[PDB]
Amino acid sequence: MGAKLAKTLQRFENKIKAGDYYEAHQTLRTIANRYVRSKSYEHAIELISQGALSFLKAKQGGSGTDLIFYLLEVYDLAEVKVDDISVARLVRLIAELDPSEPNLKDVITGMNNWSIKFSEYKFGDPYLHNTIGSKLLEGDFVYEAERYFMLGTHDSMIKYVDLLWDWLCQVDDIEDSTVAEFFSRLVFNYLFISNISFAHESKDIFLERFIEKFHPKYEKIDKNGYEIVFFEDYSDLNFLQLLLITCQTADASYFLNLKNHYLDFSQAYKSELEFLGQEYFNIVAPKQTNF
Amino acid sequence: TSASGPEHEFVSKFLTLATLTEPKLPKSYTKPLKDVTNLGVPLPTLKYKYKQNR
Repeated sequence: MGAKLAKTLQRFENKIKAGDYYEAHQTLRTIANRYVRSKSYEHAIELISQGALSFLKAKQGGSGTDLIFYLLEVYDLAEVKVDDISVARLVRLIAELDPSEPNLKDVITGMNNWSIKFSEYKFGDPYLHNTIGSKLLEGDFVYEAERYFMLGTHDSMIKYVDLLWDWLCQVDDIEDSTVAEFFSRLVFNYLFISNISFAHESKDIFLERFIEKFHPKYEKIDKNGYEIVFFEDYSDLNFLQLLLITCQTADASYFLNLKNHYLDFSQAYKSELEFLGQEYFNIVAPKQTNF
Repeated sequence: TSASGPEHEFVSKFLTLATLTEPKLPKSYTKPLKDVTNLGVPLPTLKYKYKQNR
């Protein structure tokens, strides 16, 4: 079995380098279906995965995409649990995917859905998301990448700061409220999943780039271990930085005082603040519109 | 200068006060992604188009 699989895999990738795509695809699936029929999942998994890899490496999205789905079907049929090995196979396949593949999003969704059903993560495995995010970004699917990175690993956080930084830079006419539209995303998103570490690191990396490129007037304020890069021309950034630390204290008073001083900002981020006040200050009362 | 003093003294004092005591949640705090229930409130759509230049 082990010596037979290896062999045929060459006569398959031989039909692929020869041009015989139909032959290669048809033969492999029927044979794979046989393993599945006998519940020899493991065997089918390696065969299918390997076949999908070669197809994608040969720029054959059609077959490649199809096999990925087939693999996933087995994954759910074999109740393959989410772990390094299980994720690895998908990561290795996602790397060979063409950013323009008409199925991209579907492929991604399928893989992630699997991770959700066979893991304790309500939105999928973190590591897996790190790979998925990069793929989506290659097809200009920014918004989709942002979400996955948000729910990714430490590397995702870096690629999320780069996604937001390269976007801010793309803006021809920058303004005081423009830098906040990007920066705020980091503070809010990470604060929702309560990842203070990522919220602080993403903030530091983004605020330092902003200082080395735009050269805005500022001065670092330090107090009891905490620091707040006070920008002289960006009130939005000052407010946002205070909001972060405030949530960390989980003290109602501080949250109310910060909002009362920045009435305008309190209405721009109405909904966002309402949530933060419920997750960090146990507030049930809705957010009263200032304007 | 003092063209931004009003806000500077607020931000500086608010920070001091906000740190008088080690905040309930440290800066290294991270809610286990396994326990992440929802995703908060959706963020605003940026009117700038995203692309990859070389």
